[PDB]
Amino acid sequence: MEVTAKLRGAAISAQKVRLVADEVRGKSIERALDILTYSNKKGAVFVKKCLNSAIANAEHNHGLDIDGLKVATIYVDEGITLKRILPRAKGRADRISKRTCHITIKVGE
RNA sequence: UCCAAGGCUAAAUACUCCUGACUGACCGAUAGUGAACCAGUACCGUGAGGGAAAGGCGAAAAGAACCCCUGUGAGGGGAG
Repeated sequence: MEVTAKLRGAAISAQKVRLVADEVRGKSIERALDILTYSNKKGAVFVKKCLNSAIANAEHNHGLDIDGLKVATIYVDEGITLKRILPRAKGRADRISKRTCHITIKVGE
């Protein structure tokens, strides 16, 4: 069976998190945790948090053997964007989008 | 045909800030008032003035006790 965890609302771009998600998609739980704990990217702490929560759900709610799990699916979607104003020169203003991301991870044997 | 250089005179006529009742081949949230919502507000302007956006869980809050991951965070998964 497939055990899910969701991390709706990470304060980071989905583009910046998809690079991290592409390197753990399909890996075993142990290898994925190694990649995430030694990544230099900020998206990896979010992905590691969501993955650890999914593994905890699989151990606790579903009673699965953690040693045989793997990151069966993972995808990052775009969340709600905060809109801000950045002043520029000559009295002009640009809109700034502070993007967020939703991280969905599904572990499975 | 009528008697200025004295004064008056209701009704039938005009209108709606409003009160009551009732109606609509009027609108239904970019519409209908600018304004269904804490709106002439926020915001802009020295000022006169200009002037927004923004409604809906469910029949009933019964609005998720408790457990788990997490930083007693967010967010989620079970349970209900």
